[PDB]
Amino acid sequence: MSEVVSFSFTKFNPNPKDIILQGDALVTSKGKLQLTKVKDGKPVDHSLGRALYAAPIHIWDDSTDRVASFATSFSFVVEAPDESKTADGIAFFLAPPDTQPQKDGGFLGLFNDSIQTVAVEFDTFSNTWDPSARHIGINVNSIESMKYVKWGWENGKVANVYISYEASTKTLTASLTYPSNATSYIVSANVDLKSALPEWVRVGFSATSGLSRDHVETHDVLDWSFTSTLQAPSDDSN
Amino acid sequence: MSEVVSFSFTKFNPNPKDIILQGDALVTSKGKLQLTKVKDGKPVDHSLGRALYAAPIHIWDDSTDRVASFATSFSFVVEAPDESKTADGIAFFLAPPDTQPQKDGGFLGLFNDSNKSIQTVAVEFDTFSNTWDPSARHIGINVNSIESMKYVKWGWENGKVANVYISYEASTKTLTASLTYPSNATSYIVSANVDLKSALPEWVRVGFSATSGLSRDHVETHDVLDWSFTSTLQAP
Amino acid sequence: MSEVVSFSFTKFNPNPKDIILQGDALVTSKGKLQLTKVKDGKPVDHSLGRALYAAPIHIWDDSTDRVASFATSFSFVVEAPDESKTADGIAFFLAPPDTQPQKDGGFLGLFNDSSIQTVAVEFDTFSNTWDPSARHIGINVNSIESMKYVKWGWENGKVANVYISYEASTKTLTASLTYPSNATSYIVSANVDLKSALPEWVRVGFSATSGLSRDHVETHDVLDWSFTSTLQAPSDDSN
Amino acid sequence: MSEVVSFSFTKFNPNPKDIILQGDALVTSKGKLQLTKVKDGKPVDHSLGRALYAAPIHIWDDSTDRVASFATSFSFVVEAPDESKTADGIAFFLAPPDTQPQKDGGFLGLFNDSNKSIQTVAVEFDTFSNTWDPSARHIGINVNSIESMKYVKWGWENGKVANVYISYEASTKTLTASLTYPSNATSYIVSANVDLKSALPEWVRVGFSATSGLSRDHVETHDVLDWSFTSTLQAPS
Ligand SMILES: OC[C@H]1O[C@@H](O[C@H]2[C@H](O)[C@@H](O)[C@@H](O)O[C@@H]2CO)[C@H](O)[C@@H](O)[C@H]1O
Ligand SMILES: OC[C@H]1O[C@@H](O[C@H]2[C@H](O)[C@@H](O)[C@@H](O)O[C@@H]2CO)[C@H](O)[C@@H](O)[C@H]1O
Ligand SMILES: OC[C@H]1O[C@@H](O[C@H]2[C@H](O)[C@@H](O)[C@@H](O)O[C@@H]2CO)[C@H](O)[C@@H](O)[C@H]1O
Ligand SMILES: OC[C@H]1O[C@@H](O[C@H]2[C@H](O)[C@@H](O)[C@@H](O)O[C@@H]2CO)[C@H](O)[C@@H](O)[C@H]1O
Ligand SMILES: [Ca+2]
Ligand SMILES: [Ca+2]
Ligand SMILES: [Ca+2]
Ligand SMILES: [Ca+2]
Ligand SMILES: [Mn+2]
Ligand SMILES: [Mn+2]
Ligand SMILES: [Mn+2]
Ligand SMILES: [Mn+2]
Repeated sequence: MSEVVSFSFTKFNPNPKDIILQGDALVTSKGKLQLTKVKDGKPVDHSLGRALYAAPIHIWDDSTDRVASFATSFSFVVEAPDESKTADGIAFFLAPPDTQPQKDGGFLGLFNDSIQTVAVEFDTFSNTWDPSARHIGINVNSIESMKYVKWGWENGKVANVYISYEASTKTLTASLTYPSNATSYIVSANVDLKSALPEWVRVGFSATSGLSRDHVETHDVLDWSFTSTLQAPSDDSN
Repeated sequence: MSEVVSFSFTKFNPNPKDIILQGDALVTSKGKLQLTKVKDGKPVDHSLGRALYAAPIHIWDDSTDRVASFATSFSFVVEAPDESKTADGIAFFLAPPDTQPQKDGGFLGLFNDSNKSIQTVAVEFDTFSNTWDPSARHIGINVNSIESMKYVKWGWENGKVANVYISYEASTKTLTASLTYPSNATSYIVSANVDLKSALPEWVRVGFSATSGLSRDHVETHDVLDWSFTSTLQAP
Repeated sequence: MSEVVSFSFTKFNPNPKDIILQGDALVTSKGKLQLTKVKDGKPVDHSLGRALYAAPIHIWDDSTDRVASFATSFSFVVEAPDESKTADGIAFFLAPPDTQPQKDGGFLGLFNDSSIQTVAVEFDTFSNTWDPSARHIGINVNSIESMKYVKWGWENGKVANVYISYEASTKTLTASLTYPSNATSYIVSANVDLKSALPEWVRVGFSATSGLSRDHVETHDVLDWSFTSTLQAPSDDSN
Repeated sequence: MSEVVSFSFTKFNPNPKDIILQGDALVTSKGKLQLTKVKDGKPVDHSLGRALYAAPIHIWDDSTDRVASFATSFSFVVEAPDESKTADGIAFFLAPPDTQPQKDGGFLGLFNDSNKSIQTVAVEFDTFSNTWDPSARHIGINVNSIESMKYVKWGWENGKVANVYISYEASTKTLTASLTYPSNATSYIVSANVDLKSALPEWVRVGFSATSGLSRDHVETHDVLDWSFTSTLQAPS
C-alpha cells in the first residue's frame, strides 16, 4: 500500500538505456535531449521526437482506490531562426506504456484527428483549436486544451518547468519560469487521472517542428527529475 | 562538500518540540499551526505569531563558494468574517538563527520602520494595502524590506485552502513562489533575482510569520496546515 | 553529472508492470513475490523464477569515470516441509539489461557450467561441490562459486530482513540478514570492482530455484523491496 | 499523520550551527568531528565529548499509536598510539532533548551506575573491558544501562575507517547495528529487540558520545568523518 518511484538526471548520457527514444529524438554528445532534428546547426521541418522513462509508473490502482501524487521538474530551450514563424511545440506527458508517436505538426506527436494521454504543452503555433497567442496548456485526451495560460516565449532562453499533481484534490498545476528575466507563468486544472488514463503509464516528452520549411525551431530538454507516490488516502489531514 | 536537510509534516503535533513558536503562535488540538489568535471561533486583532524549524539551515559558505538551492511546500488558510476588511497577512521567511519578532500590523512580524535594516528574505501573502503596497491583495518577494522587490496581484479566497510552492535555484539566483487554490483551480506566480549571500547570513532559520489588523474590524486567521522543506548546499 | 534512481514497494501489485517476471515467478493476490512454484500450498521441484525492475540502472560510465553507489533492502521467506532437505536458494543480483534465466538447481538461475556477467548476493540452502558444507550467504562475482561467504543459520518460514550496500569509493559490497523473530543477524563484505565485472548499464532483481529432486523443496518469497542508486562524480574533498 | 526528517553531511563545517557540541567535542579545520581531545597530535586522557543534531526527533506519539522507524550511517576512526592499551570508546545514541554529558571513562559520557534512571538508547563501540563488559572489544546495544543487552565481539582496526549502518524497524522493534572496514572488507553485526516507547520519551535528540581513558597510557582518538540520518513517524501499517 505504498509504491514510490523517483529519478533525476542533471544531464542525459548520450546512449541512455533508461530512456525510450522515439521518432527523431536523440541525445547529443554534450548530454542534451534533442527531441526534433537539427542538421548543420539548423532545426528541420516535419520532425517528431519523443522520449519516455523505461519504467512504467503506477498512477492509480482499481483494487485499492489509490491514486498517485507526482511532481516533475525539467528545463528546456526552444530556439527559432525566425521569431515570427515558430512551430509546433514541446510537451510533458503521461500515456499507456506501449504508447507510440501520434500525428505530427500541431498534434505534437501525442494526439490525432481520427487516445489516452494527459499532457502539459508549450505550444508555439496557433492551430484552429488554439488561442491566438503562444500558450501553456493542460490537455486531457485531446489536442484542445482544457485550460491554458498565455506564454511569453523567450527565444533560446532556458525555461525552468515544475509540474505537480495533488491526488486528494485532483489538481494538476504547471509553471514555467525564465531565470534570465525572472518572469513566470502558471496554470492549474482539475484533472481526474483515473478516468483519463490506465492504471500504469509511461511518462516523458514529445515535440514537433512545423509542416512548412519556414516554421522551424528546436525543442531541447536539458535535465529532468520525476517522483510519484501511490499510497492510501490520508484519513486525518486537513 | 554536500550538506542536505529535509523535513515534512502532514500536520503538526500539538506540542512540537522541533518548532520554535514565537508571539501568539500555537498548534491546535487538531494539529493546525494557528499563527494569530482565535477566541470563541473569531480571529482577534493586534496579534503577531511566528514559527521556525528548530535546526538552522546552512544556506551559503564563504570558504567553499557554495550557496544552497531549496524548496518548500505548505498549505494555508486565511479566513475573515468580513471579506471587505482584512489585515495584515502571512509569510514564509528566512532570517538569522536568533531571529525574534519585529513590528506588528503591516510589518507582518518581519520588518520594522526604524533606521536599522533587518536581514530577512520573505514571500508574503499580503491582505492589506499599506502606504508602501500596491492597491490589490498581492503575493510579494521581499528582500530586507517590507516593500516588495516584485509582486503579483492575488485573488484571495476567503477560508479556502491555498497550496504554496517556493523554490530557489542558486545557480541563477532565481526565487519563484506560486499559489494554487484547488477549490477553483486558480493559480498565481511571481519570481525575482535574489542574491542570498548578500541578503542573509551563512546560517538561517526558516518558517512562517503572520499578523492580524490593528483595528478591531480588520481580523482574519493565518493558519498553516502542513509543511515540507528541503535544502542542499553543494559545490557549484 | 548526477543520475539518481530510487524505488520502493511495501508489497507488490499482483500485475506489476514495472517488474519483468521470468520463468515461474508470479505475484500472489496478497502481493508476495513468489519466485518458485507453489501448487496446492506446497513448493514444487525443478522450479526457476526471476524478477527484474523495468528500468536499467546506470552503474558506471566509461566517459567520465563515475561509478555508482547503491543500497537495497528487502524481506524474504524460505519455508520448507523438510528442514533436512532444502534446495537451492534465492539471490539478489545485477546483470546486463537483456539478462535471461540461466542454469537451474545449484546454479540459482544466474550462472552456468559453460563467461556470464552477473554479480549476486546469494542465500544458499544446499551444499553443491563448490559450496561450504553449511547454509551460507555468499558474494558472487561472475561465478557460482562465492568470492566470500558467511555461514547462515536459516530459520524455516521466518521473515528475513536484508540490507545490501555498495560503496564505490572503496569498492566495498556489504550484505546483511536479520531475523526480527529472534533478533539474530549475519553479515559479509567483499571488495568487488563493478567496472570490471559488469557492463555500464544493468538490470537488478531476484532469482531463485528449487531442488532438482522431488524431495528437496522450499519456497522463495520476497515480501517488499526498496532500491536506490546514485551515479555521480567521485568526491574530491572527503576523508 | 506523518513526520519525516532527514539530514546528511559528507563532512562537517567547522562552526556547525546545526550541531550541539558538548564537553571537549570540536570540528577540526578539515571538517572532522573530533569528540575527544587531541594535543600536539596525540590523544589526551580523561576526555569526554558529545555532539547532537539541533532538531529534536519525534520517535513516538502516544495519542496516535505511532513509533518511528529510523536509519543512520556514519564513518569513524579510532586511532591509538599503543594498540595494547585502548580506552574507552565511541557511541551513537538517542536521549531526551535536554541531555547533558554523564560519567566519563567506561560510562562513555552516556550513563552513570549511580543513577539507573538515565534514559538513553545507544550503540557502543567499546574499546576497554570494564567489570560489566565481555573480555573482548565489542559492539553493544545498550538500553538505559552501560551493561549491553546484546553485543558482538569486534576486531578493532587501529586508525582505519569504519563504516557504520544502524536501523530500527518499528513494527518488529528490531534495532540492527553493523560495522565494516573497507580497508580489509571485514564486517560485524548485532541486533536486539528494543521497545523505544518504554525506554525513551516521545521526543529525543540524536548523535554521538565518546571518552578516552582514565589513565595516561590508555588513550585513543574518536573521530567522526560524516553522517546521514533519517526517521519517519507514521501510522502503523
Ligand atoms: O507552417 C507551419 C504549420 O503547418 C501546418 O500544416 C500546413 C502547412 O504549413 C502548409 O504548408 C500546408 O501543407 O498545409 C498544412 C495543413 O496541414 C500545421 O498544421 C501547423 O501545425 C504548423 O506546423
Ligand atoms: O485596519 C487594519 C489596519 O490597521 C492599521 O492600524 C491603524 C488602525 O487601522 C487605525 O485604527 C489607527 O487608529 O491605528 C493604526 C494607524 O497607525 C495598520 O497599520 C494596518 O497594517 C492594518 O492592519
Ligand atoms: O536433491 C537436490 C539437489 O539436486 C541436485 O541434482 C541432482 C539430483 O538431486 C539427483 O536426483 C540426480 O539427478 O543428480 C543431480 C545432479 O547430481 C542439484 O545439483 C542440487 O543443486 C540440488 O538441487
Ligand atoms: O586505564 C583505562 C581505564 O581506566 C579505568 O579506571 C581505572 C584507572 O585506570 C586506575 O587508576 C585504577 O586504579 O582504577 C580505575 C578503576 O578501575 C576506567 O574505569 C576504564 O573505563 C578505563 O578508562
Ligand atoms: Ca498548436
Ligand atoms: Ca500590507
Ligand atoms: Ca548451493
Ligand atoms: Ca567498556
Ligand atoms: Mn494548444
Ligand atoms: Mn505588501
Ligand atoms: Mn553457494
Ligand atoms: Mn561495553
